[PDB]
Amino acid sequence: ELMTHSVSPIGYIRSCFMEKFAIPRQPLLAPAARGTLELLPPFDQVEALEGLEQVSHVWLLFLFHQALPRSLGVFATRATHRPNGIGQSVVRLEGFEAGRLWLSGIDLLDGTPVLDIKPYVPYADAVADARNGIADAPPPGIAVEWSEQARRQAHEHGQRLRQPVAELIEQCLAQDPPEPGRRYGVRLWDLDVHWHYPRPDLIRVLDVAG
Amino acid sequence: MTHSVSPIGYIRSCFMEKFAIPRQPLLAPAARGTLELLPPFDQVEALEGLEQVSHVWLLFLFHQASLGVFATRATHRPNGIGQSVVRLEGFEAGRLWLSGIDLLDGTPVLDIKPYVPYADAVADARNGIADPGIAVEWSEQARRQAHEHGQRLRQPVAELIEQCLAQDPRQKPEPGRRYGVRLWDLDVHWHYPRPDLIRVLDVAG
Ligand SMILES: C[S@@+](CC[C@H](N)C(=O)[O-])C[C@H]1O[C@@H](n2cnc3c(N)ncnc32)[C@H](O)[C@@H]1O
Ligand SMILES: C[S@@+](CC[C@H](N)C(=O)[O-])C[C@H]1O[C@@H](n2cnc3c(N)ncnc32)[C@H](O)[C@@H]1O
Repeated sequence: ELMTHSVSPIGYIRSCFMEKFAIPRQPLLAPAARGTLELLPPFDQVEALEGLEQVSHVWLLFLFHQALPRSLGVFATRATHRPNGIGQSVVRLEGFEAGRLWLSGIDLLDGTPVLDIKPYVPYADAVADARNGIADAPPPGIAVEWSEQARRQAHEHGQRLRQPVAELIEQCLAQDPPEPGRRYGVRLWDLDVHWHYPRPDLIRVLDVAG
Repeated sequence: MTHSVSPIGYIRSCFMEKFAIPRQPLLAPAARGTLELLPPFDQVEALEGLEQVSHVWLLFLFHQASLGVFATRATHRPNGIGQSVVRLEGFEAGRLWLSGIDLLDGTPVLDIKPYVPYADAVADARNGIADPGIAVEWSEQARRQAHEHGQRLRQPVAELIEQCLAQDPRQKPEPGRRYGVRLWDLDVHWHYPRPDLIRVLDVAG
């Protein structure tokens, strides 16, 4: 209470993800998860980005605006409910324009306000001797197969959106999560994707529709 | 759109000034400090599970602050937020013991995040825009002074001095000029008897 500091977004995320549900736990292994960072008036000049052409990945500090709280403690986790509500993700930088970044392998909701962009520095950010017992390894993963209709539908909508719809669906579903006959759904881009569990360890994509 | 943040705690650090803070802090394990957490984050329940994590991220405020700013880790940046990974040596109720830090004394900490190797260590990452080592020798007096102040402070003064100097705290150093840095309540003095050798002259405080 004896110190308050005010932050304002430098830009907003426009993302493939419209819901928190099927957003990957290992985002950088979902490289088809694409999105853009639309930068705000004073940070939209190309000069604020000069040099990023030689950096592959960037950190984004952002606000968990849809995370609406100290058995693990909050500071031992990467949970979205935190005392100052700030997130941090490293995403691949595919390219950039004047007031726009093209991002890949994101774990960010659509409409995420971004407070900062930091270049990933391997000698400082990749700690080889780091060990995390609660982490250890990315999530296990599930096999994904396609109905013939869904494969064709993902291809059509992929050509329409100019997005790798099929790969994103496959990469998101290999995580996910129950019932064997139930079809589940997620909104990706402007699409509704439906799937089910023909076997406890196999997901089958049913249909992709706008 | 405005959002307000307040510190969860403040850093108590060995570094009182920006100069000679190592450019690779995690290779300076004697760069020690603590994070004193304020209430309601003083309760140990907020830290349960940290016993199995080696390193931690600290989001903090740069309270004492032709590449683009977003292409750098500069301390003068929009919203003024820093991000550092430090080794976690231990934790008690409202205190974290940190090692290999690059943070000024009195820095407000906004968040604590566990370092997750599979998510934070990008093996195929590449950074061209980002930016060696020098030999260090000691005068007998400075060796004795660093040890005495280390026992008084209960801090590894001699190791921190050597670890900071070994990264060449530096555009060219003059041969007759004395250079120095404040560490804790000490003023450490050295010079360059040769362009590839640092000699520690004195430790005072
Ligand atoms: C456990 S978090 C880790 C996020 C980030 N890598 C970090 O460590 O700060 C992963 C969840 O972030 C959530 N998320 C992403 N953007 C969000 C937002 N804008 N508001 C609330 N939650 C969000 C998604 O649901 C995603 O599954
Ligand atoms: C180039 S910065 C990077 C800091 C952080 N690892 C990051 O990437 O955001 C490292 C420098 O920050 C400065 N520094 C540390 N604490 C500071 C503070 N509290 N306010 C302003 N500068 C600080 C010192 O010059 C330190 O060597």
